[PDB]
Amino acid sequence: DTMKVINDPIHGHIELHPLLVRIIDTPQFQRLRYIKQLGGGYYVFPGASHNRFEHSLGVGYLAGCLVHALGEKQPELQISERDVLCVQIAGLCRNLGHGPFSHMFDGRFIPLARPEVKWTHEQGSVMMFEHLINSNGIKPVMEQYGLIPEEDICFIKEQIVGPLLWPYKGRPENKSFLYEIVSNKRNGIDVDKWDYFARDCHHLGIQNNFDYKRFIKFARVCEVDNELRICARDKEVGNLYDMFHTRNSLHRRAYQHKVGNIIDTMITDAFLKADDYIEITGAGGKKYRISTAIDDMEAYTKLTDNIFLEILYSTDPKLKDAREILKQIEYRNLFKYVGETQPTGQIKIKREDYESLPKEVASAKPKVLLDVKLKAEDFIVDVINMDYGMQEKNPIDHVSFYCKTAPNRAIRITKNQVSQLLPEKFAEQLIRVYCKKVDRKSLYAARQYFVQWCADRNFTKPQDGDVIAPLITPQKKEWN
Amino acid sequence: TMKVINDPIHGHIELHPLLVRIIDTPQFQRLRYIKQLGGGYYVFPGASHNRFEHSLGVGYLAGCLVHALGEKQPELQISERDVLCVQIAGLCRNLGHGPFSHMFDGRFIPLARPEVKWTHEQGSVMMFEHLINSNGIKPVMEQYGLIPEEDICFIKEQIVGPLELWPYKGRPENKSFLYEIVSNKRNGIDVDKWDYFARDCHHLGIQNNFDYKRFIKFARVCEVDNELRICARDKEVGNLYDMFHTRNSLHRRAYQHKVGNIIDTMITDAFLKADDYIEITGAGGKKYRISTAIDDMEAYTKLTDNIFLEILYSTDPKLKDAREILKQIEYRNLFKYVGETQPTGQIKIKREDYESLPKEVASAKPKVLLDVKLKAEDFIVDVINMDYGMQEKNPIDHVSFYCKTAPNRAIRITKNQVSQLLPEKFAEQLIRVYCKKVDRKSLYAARQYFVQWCADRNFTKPQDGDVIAPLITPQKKEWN
Amino acid sequence: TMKVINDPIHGHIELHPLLVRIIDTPQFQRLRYIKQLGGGYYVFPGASHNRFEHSLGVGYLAGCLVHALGEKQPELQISERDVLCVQIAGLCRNLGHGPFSHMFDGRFIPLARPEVKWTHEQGSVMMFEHLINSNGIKPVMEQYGLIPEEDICFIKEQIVGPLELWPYKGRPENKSFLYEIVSNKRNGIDVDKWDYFARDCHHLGIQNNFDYKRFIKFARVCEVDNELRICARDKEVGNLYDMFHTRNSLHRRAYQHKVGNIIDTMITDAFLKADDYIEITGAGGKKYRISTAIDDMEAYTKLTDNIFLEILYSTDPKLKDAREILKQIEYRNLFKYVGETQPTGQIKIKREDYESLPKEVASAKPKVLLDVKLKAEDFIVDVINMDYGMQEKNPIDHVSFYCKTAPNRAIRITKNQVSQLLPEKFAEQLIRVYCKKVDRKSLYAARQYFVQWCADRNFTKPQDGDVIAPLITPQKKEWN
Amino acid sequence: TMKVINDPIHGHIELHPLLVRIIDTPQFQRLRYIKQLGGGYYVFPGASHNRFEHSLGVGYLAGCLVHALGEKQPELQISERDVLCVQIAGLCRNLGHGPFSHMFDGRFIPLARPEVKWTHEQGSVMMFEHLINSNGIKPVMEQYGLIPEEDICFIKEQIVGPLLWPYKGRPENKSFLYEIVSNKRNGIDVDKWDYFARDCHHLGIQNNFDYKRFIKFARVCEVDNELRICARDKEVGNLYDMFHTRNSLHRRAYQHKVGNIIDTMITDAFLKADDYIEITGAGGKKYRISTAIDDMEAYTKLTDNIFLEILYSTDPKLKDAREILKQIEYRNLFKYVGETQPTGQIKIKREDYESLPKEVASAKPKVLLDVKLKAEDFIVDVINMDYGMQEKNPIDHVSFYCKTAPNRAIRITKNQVSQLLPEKFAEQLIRVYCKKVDRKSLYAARQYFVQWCADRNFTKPQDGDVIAPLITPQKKEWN
Ligand SMILES: Nc1ncnc2c1ncn2[C@H]1C[C@H](O)[C@@H](COP(=O)(O)OP(=O)(O)OP(=O)(O)O)O1
Ligand SMILES: Nc1ncnc2c1ncn2[C@H]1C[C@H](O)[C@@H](COP(=O)(O)OP(=O)(O)OP(=O)(O)O)O1
Ligand SMILES: Nc1ncnc2c1ncn2[C@H]1C[C@H](O)[C@@H](COP(=O)(O)OP(=O)(O)OP(=O)(O)O)O1
Ligand SMILES: Nc1ncnc2c1ncn2[C@H]1C[C@H](O)[C@@H](COP(=O)(O)OP(=O)(O)OP(=O)(O)O)O1
Ligand SMILES: [Mg+2]
Ligand SMILES: [Mg+2]
Ligand SMILES: [Mg+2]
Ligand SMILES: [Mg+2]
Ligand SMILES: [Mg+2]
Ligand SMILES: [Mg+2]
Ligand SMILES: [Mg+2]
Ligand SMILES: [Mg+2]
Repeated sequence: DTMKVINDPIHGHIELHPLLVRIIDTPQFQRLRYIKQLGGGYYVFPGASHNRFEHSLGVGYLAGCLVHALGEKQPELQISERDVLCVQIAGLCRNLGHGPFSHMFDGRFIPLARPEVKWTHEQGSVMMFEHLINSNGIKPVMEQYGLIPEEDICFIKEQIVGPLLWPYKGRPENKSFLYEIVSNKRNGIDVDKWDYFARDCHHLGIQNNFDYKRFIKFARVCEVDNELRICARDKEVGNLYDMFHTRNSLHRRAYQHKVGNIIDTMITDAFLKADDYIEITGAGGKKYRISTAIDDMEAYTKLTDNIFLEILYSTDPKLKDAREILKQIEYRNLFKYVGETQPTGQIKIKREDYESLPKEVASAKPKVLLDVKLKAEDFIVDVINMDYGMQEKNPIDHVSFYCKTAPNRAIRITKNQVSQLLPEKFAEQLIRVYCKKVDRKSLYAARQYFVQWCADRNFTKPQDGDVIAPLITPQKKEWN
Repeated sequence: TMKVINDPIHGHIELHPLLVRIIDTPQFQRLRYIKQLGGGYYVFPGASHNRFEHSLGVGYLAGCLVHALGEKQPELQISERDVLCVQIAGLCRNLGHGPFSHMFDGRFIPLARPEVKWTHEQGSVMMFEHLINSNGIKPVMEQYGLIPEEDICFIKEQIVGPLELWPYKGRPENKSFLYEIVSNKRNGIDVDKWDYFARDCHHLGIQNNFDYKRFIKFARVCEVDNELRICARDKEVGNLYDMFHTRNSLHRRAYQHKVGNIIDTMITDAFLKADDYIEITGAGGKKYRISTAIDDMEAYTKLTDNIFLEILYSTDPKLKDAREILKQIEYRNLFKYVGETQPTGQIKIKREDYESLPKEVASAKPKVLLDVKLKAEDFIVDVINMDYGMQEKNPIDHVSFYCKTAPNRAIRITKNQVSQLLPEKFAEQLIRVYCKKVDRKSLYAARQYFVQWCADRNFTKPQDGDVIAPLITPQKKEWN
Repeated sequence: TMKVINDPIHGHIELHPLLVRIIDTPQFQRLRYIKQLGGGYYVFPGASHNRFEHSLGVGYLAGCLVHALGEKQPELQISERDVLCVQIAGLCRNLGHGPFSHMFDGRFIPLARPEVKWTHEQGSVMMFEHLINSNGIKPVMEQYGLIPEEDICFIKEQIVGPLELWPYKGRPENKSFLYEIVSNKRNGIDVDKWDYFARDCHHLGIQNNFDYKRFIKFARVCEVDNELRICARDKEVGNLYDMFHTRNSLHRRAYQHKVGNIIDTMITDAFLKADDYIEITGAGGKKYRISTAIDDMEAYTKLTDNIFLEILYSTDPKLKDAREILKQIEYRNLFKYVGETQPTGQIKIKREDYESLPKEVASAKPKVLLDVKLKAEDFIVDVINMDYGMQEKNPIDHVSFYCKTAPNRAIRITKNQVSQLLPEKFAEQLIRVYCKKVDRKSLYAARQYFVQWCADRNFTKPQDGDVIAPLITPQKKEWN
Repeated sequence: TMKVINDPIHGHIELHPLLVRIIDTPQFQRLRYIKQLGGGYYVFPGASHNRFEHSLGVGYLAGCLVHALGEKQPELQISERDVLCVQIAGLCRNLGHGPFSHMFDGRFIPLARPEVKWTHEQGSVMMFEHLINSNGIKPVMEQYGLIPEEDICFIKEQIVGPLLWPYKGRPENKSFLYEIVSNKRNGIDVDKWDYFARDCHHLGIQNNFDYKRFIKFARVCEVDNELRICARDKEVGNLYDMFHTRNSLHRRAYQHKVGNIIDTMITDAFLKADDYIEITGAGGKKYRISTAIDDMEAYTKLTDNIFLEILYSTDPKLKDAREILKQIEYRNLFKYVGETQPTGQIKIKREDYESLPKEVASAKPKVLLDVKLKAEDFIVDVINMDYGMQEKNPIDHVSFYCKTAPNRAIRITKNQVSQLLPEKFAEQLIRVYCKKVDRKSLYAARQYFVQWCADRNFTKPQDGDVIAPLITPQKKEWN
């Protein structure tokens, strides 16, 4: 019981308080070693071997950096050792709830497998955190270091999932600023983003444009509407627009890579086919399924990327169909990308419409001679919502700033006070279409249906529309 | 045969012996004493880099791209001759730069020689001709299979464009693509940008988002309007918008830094006050001034950053006024920043309005108690044009693309086929105002004149407007 | 045809379609599930990288070196065929690694199957043959002008050396230089090292000063003894001694980290306790154990790090003992490090005496009051051989060099032609001792036994000797 | 209060307003015009960096180390006052460097003013006193709680050493503070750490040494009744590695054969100019390049600018100096012949340097020579390579602690670490150059040189057998 040191390639030598080490050295936390950060992105970017474990250490470290820096600069905030430790634990623990292949699991699998339940990694982290604390005798160790478990566990959980009028019980409103560090529900400017920017870039072979250390140096707490909040320096506003630009760039190049996504979808399909057969032991020896392991934390503890290899290496003929899809991934016999488009005008596609979309593509009537005829089931249509983290809103409208001539006066800055070269909108949708039949003739046909469907619905012209469907794109005067 | 040089940006670069002969002349070696970023070194202490090393990198990258095109498409008939002419142009396109780079071609020469129409481009061509004739390079070109008459023309055209329908004499339309490498007048996507992105970032301590090696891998030559041009791969379009975003971002953080610009302005003032008295010896022992050194290339060869120190260290009382300004830079008693604004609507401020602007700030009538009155000589107004390299135009409208299914077929891609989160405009103006009088009470007045002038002219609200002038900002209804 | 891959170490790497076909097989894709550094990930959290991405890098760098030699020396007659077989050997020399890489050939197989001698080199050859036969690669080789019979032999010889005076049948002596690229049996200077230096360091958070791109630039083929060999430039000799210094440094800081090794040892113990019960299905349905999967390549294909989690997640009481050891790794209840020593003088410690060493440490008779007496099986004693890759020999004595005045003339350089600051010896042994009993009193005893044992055997004084055993170290005159 | 500066090596550094006042002076700003690596820029084009930014980094890292020690061990009672004095020493210990850094006090001043002993450290002290007196810094020091009598003394002692317990600035219970900026006990200081990282960044060679790890592990313990900085025991390998890397950087970059010859050519030009250039000092007096060190107002104006004052001049009195500088621009350099070392314990002394070109021209190689060379055509450069403490092992002068008892200092010896370490910590390199550059002269030069190595029992040059096949068979060891 003194400070352990860990060497991390992103942050250097990180110091961990022994309470943190006790939390880290549990089956619940160490599980994160076996969950890839970027899921199926490893199958496109071979550097992306990193797991949630190391990401969590970095978020914990950075949470500590920010809280320590605010305390040194402004002792009048009364930040205690207790606060520091509570913010670091929340930083460490806000990835506990991720499942096999990270966003594959909460984004694709659980929505199809358990459409009735409303599941997020955030709730999962909270439940997994409760399990971690109770199973490993952490409450007495918290007490030992001057934490008060009733108040402080509440504080930690609220930092992860939000409130369970001043809505929080873990801290009063004079400590309001502390809720902005780990998971910032006001504007999304938090230390979780900063670690993944730096870490994902290191591994992906794409370079990070955002300087989080500069941001920490310029950060200050100021009063805004009778709450103490974190404020940025006025002239740093362009770097914040840039922060969100970079997040969107990373989603475009890497996290929504067309093949990475289809790999995630194939794994999802294999897990759906395996769900009847794979049994995971939870508490009291109760058996759970890949889809039901989220209902018992002892079972969820054992639910990791290992599932993929259990399926791949099985010999049970009940798992043949799941196994074959995973085998298609090994041979690179993947579902084929047909193309990408977007909606035009006001037109937004609704979450209830998603399931009907493969039918709409197979129903198009392209005027081209076709060998094969494809049906609904041969098409995947993937609808991706790209934004600045606040649906249609500009997150910088929800940031408070200060000027050097009056460092304790909060101000607001509007988009027109910064630049005319910024985005005029902050959300859009991407529609990717894939074909499950992979031969040259199926692929040719799939492209004709696709381009015709874009034309019927007045979506944007695919970039290669004139090459893949030269017979189709001249019908459309809106495209020349 | 080949020399090897170690560059921290590019690694071990190979140089042909003809390039070595060009490099080892006084005309090229001059570039060692010209800082890339001028007054930026006085704000970013890592920015010690000079034009010399940037030039080596531009030459190297020019060679990389031309070699890559030839290896992949032998049918283009790219010869060793072509390769060497492209590298020579890349090496020598910075020969024309003057003391503190953009300070000289951007502030000093406009103010000292408004009647001449001078660019660093024209200077590079003149300095290249002088380099060749002064050092016996034509026989060395012949040695390695160049034809000086054709090839010198080709090199100059790559630097400055046509010297005068196919407008170029150095190479025919079937080598059109060679003119897009070093200095791309079609859309500004060239190897010169790529080197300064990477090099400036290494030195500034800001990180580069753009990957030029990826670009080179995906580049191809295709037919467009009876010309063989360089085409990018369709789905690389996003990286191209990102390239220009990064150029703009670097101008905002570093190259147009408010203090870096004012330091450039103070140095320009000192150079104007010294221009009568400093002598630079050129051809046949005739003497030139800082402002006339551009008329003789032997004199220009000796016109470097050293001028700054020749003035600072002088004891001549005729240079007292010039020397005092440089002394104020060393003590950091600089002209003081008042604020930044932008125009609204269709209003674009022209080059011939610039002189009248300090006049208009002085003539504002702010209704407050002012303990002083300042006049127009006390104000600097700096007008900065920020764009994507093509005035109001979208340079990606001037890029040709190819699709994977037909790599020989060129296509175009529109802004709406890419994303709705892109800029709606591609040009804007920033206005910065500084005060030459620095005392407590002058600055308070200066702020009031400024904010009132912004309100008078319907310019945007300064970001700190409400703090620097609490009494001036309610009188303007267009600000809420 | 040409596929592009983005690797954080090398950038954008181009793969020929034959290489893609080899890569897209279960035998190659298996390498995604084998950590490069094994248990080093449990100490250095950035070391999540797997053998797969290392393999791509070795293949890429093999191509770099063979291409650079062809461009510079056309007279060598290096064919497209040769380039491909060198790249293939580079890609496939990691196929034979097993779970946790060096844990498996270095600790597990020796203890489980002591009679047979197995290496990852032999494994790669066997797994490569299996890859080719299982996936129809011989016809695809013919398609791109390889001659399967000759070229498969060439590839295998590059990986394991001669198969059975010029000993190679895959290529004649006029192409001997091709055997020094992937796996250099003469001196160990090869591209495999170059990739792992750069890659391991990226992930570990330790920086390496070896420049392989410089080495490749200076490399030439010359005649030595009726054989064409690769020669280095004379003045690059210092960088080669530095290369081996860096390898030794990496073994000291990371690859032989005292805790990383003990975690490797605990995993080995868990695998031995599980070996009777875990079953892997091989050819025609025959069943193998972890220890015997090396006898059938269909079984070996499915032998990866996943074995760790099958054991950890099991509920069978037959696996209780194996599972409990892995559980102790999760809770960080590791066998505890006691200290490090080395032999004095001539004293080598033999392959046979390893088993006796735990017995010896429990036999020492420290004159100290001890609350407990430890037995032999409570001690682990680890002997590490640290060298420059050729046991007692100086590998630079086996490097050929060339000089600037006569680039065709190979020469030798001796240690005294370089520096007096170099190592006088090139091999040494480290001895680490660990205690399986971890409470305060057993540990305190373990330190007395160990320090007394070091004194007994005239080994070096542990660095902490005077602190951990103050009553013991005055009995030895030589320690002062 | 605090200014922020962005440095590509250390990131965003915070500077106290007293440090800003010291920085914003002609004496400090002068460092912008002095290249860190002098003539190394003429070989490594990324090495454009100046002494200015290095100084900022040293000041920053001095602050890092002193702060880390204060946080971890409050009982040491390190004050805001101490921190500020350590940072000032760090910022100011490069003030005394002259044009082209080590060219000036390593080659020019020894040849131009052999009668005197001048070091960069002495210059730093003098330039610091000048900076303080000329810019009203004493009242500003007092404003921030410093006491100039003690504190100016403390700062100077940190830079040059002391001017029984030999220091007046601070007592023995703050002994450890003298180990931060310029460590005279073993050379493990923050000045090294900044130049490792910064030089590597610019040179395009990668840094092997982790200073942040060292700082996290460092502790203050009692050693012989002083409180000293101690390293953690098992990090001793990283310390041997630190000095190995310093040696590596000297071999690849700082003693590069062409960089040194360019330094030597610039020195020759500065000698040929020394009678004719005026530098105006205090009172109006005129000083020379060689005498500017005697007046700090004059030295303030002595920078790399001198190189271009010479190159651009038209005075016929500067013709000889100017022509040498011109030959550097055209790359018509003195040419490298070869490298050798002494043997046994031949140790070549500074008193014998002048004799060496004469010895090479006197060698009588048994070979037919179309041309003959004499002393004036040869340059002989002798480089002392060591671990910073001539013959000694600096790690024998480092104190360590163990994890089991962190307050207990101990010693560690070379055999407690590794058998693979250097078994000698100093050596000499001898490089020979020829001033005449045509094909026949170079052929001659190589015969003289190889014969000279043979005559003196120096090591066989690496290329000996190619450049001189007729000379190497005579010698008995070399075959
Ligand atoms: N020489 C080194 N350079 C860089 N990182 C290192 C080095 N040695 C170890 N590390 C890494 C591995 C870990 O992530 C981290 C801490 O390791 P280390 O100090 O070896 O701790 P430890 O817990 O094994 O030792 P102890 O408990 O004896 O202090 O630093
Ligand atoms: N060991 C090294 N590692 C990295 N860079 C180096 C090293 N040695 C020198 N350099 C740099 C300095 C130059 O930019 C470039 C060429 O240096 P070098 O190869 O020493 O050429 P040189 O011209 O002095 O030798 P020569 O003419 O004998 O071939 O590499
Ligand atoms: N914008 C980008 N910047 C950097 N790396 C990228 C980017 N996009 C993709 N990558 C990486 C992922 C892969 O490892 C490699 C090749 O990806 P990419 O060009 O997307 O191939 P792809 O196979 O999906 O396209 P296609 O088959 O359509 O040519 O580059
Ligand atoms: N956006 C940025 N990213 C990285 N570095 C920056 C950026 N902007 C400025 N820098 C550099 C330049 C300087 O080294 C340092 C401080 O610059 P900056 O904060 O602009 O200071 P300033 O002194 O001009 O502002 P002020 O006095 O208004 O606080 O950071
Ligand atoms: Mg430990
Ligand atoms: Mg978030
Ligand atoms: Mg050379
Ligand atoms: Mg341009
Ligand atoms: Mg593809
Ligand atoms: Mg090997
Ligand atoms: Mg400022
Ligand atoms: Mg020193």
